[PDB]
Amino acid sequence: PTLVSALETIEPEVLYAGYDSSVPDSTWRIMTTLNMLGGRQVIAAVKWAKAIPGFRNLHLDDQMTLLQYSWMYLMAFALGWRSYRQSSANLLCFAPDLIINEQRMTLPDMYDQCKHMLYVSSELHRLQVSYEEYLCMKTLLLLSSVPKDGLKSQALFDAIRMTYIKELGKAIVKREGNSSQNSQRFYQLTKLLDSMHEVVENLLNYCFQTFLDKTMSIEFPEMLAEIITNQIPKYSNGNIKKLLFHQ
Amino acid sequence: PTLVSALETIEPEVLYAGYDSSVPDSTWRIMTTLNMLGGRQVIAAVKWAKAIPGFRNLHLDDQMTLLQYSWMYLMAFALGWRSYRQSSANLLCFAPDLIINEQRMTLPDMYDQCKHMLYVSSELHRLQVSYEEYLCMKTLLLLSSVPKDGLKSQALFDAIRMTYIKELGKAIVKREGNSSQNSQRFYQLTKLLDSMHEVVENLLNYCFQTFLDKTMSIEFPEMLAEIITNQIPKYSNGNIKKLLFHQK
Ligand SMILES: CN(C)c1ccc([C@H]2C[C@@]3(C)[C@@H](CC[C@@]3(O)C#CC(C)(C)C)[C@@H]3CCC4=CC(=O)CCC4=C32)cc1
Ligand SMILES: CN(C)c1ccc([C@H]2C[C@@]3(C)[C@@H](CC[C@@]3(O)C#CC(C)(C)C)[C@@H]3CCC4=CC(=O)CCC4=C32)cc1
Repeated sequence: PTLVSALETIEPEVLYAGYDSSVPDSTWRIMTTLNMLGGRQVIAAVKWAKAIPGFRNLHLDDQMTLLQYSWMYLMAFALGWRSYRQSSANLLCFAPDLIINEQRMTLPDMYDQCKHMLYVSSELHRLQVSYEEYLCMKTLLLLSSVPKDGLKSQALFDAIRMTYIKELGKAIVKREGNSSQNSQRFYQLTKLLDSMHEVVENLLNYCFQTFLDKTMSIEFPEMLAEIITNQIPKYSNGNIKKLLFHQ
Repeated sequence: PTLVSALETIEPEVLYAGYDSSVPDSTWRIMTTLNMLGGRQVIAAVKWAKAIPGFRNLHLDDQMTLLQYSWMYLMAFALGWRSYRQSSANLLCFAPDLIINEQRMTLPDMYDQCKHMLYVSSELHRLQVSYEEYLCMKTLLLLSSVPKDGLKSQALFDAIRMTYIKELGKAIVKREGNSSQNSQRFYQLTKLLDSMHEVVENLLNYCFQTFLDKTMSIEFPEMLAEIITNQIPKYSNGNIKKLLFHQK
């Protein structure tokens, strides 16, 4: 079987919010439900990441580092895709029973962040992104940030990253053809992945409740998910090589 | 020692939010902090209620019922007092490091509820409520709702309620004097306690995530705080005698 179809099978079922819409709107209840959903999304993200080809073959300290940097990248990109595939970048589709209109979030500080999240769906809409392109792109967001000093299994990471870069290229070829059109498209899609660093920096700034200097050296996925969930870690930019396709 | 000074000693130390105000405002972070604070306030409310004279002498099924009805009454009244004593009913003073301005909560659904909470502080400000009056009044809010069929230790409850009514009367006398002025004041303070039923009905409607018909008969009473916190229970009005000093 193809590497895209392996990424397609491991992609989880959509989570439902468990939210009553027939009752009158309570912003307290929405935010409570979002927090419960976000915790469940981190369980699903870690489970997904461990099923990615190549990821298991890395060192466990490398595996737990990548997920610590990349959890918000994955959730916010997937949010972009769902919002794109449902409403066409008008509504924030957190779950099928928890769709938030932008005009509902009237507060400037909340509105500002909804724009950052809607930017991802807008660009997915603008570039008319394929489901196979999304799958490769999402895998590259797991592999988008590295420690400054470096990983333990650094040479294997590079080879894992470059094969998923090639797999994005393969997903571009299936659209139509022409070397000019493909190169330009590969530019556009990598420019979006680059811009996710600036998107996530805002979203993390908004919600983080613990600042750490370096990554925590965790071994086990049951521990990891609880560490991310309870304290919502922001790791300092000085010790992260944020990988970019373009300067 | 006097019954007011017993209520004064058992009154807990003010909880701090653990919130950084020097950073720019995130409404996500405020609401996260409020949820953590609200859980801690329920631990304190149950601990307080068990230390009230008379309350321990009731049946455990009566004790667990009163706290199930009255938890939001206690927290929202205390919120009113802190907001009164700190900002003079302009700001919602959830904790000393988590003071929320009404103009900050621009959303209509959030604004509407902030007005309900600010009403309590406004009335405490208007009536110039003493700290001893607040303490008796807050004790009566624990004893403000009863099941329709009734409590097990119902005659003892009535005597516990009526002594705390008399203790409010004693706290009124310490202000100045005159039988006319006291009676009128006792009217005004009981009218506030009556209006807390309508306040709490709104606040519960806004935040409840489990609707139950009757009160839960809990088996390990220490579990109560966790039951209130995790599910945020609203109990149906049909099976509650909401006690009022004056009917409507
Ligand atoms: C337990 N943890 C750790 C957690 C808690 C909650 C979440 C939210 C709320 C976040 C953090 C938001 C980013 C800024 C935020 O604070 C917000 C918000 C508004 C809407 C403006 C209220 C984020 C976007 C990605 C996402 C996708 C989704 O499918 C559902 C959740 C989700 C969120 C994420 C993680
Ligand atoms: C899970 N638990 C056990 C819990 C969680 C959180 C709380 C809040 C938030 C509530 C429910 C609010 C009433 C409507 C609400 O949802 C709100 C709100 C706005 C500000 C509009 C965002 C309530 C008022 C009393 C109170 C006093 C206080 O010292 C601190 C908290 C507090 C609250 C109460 C209980």
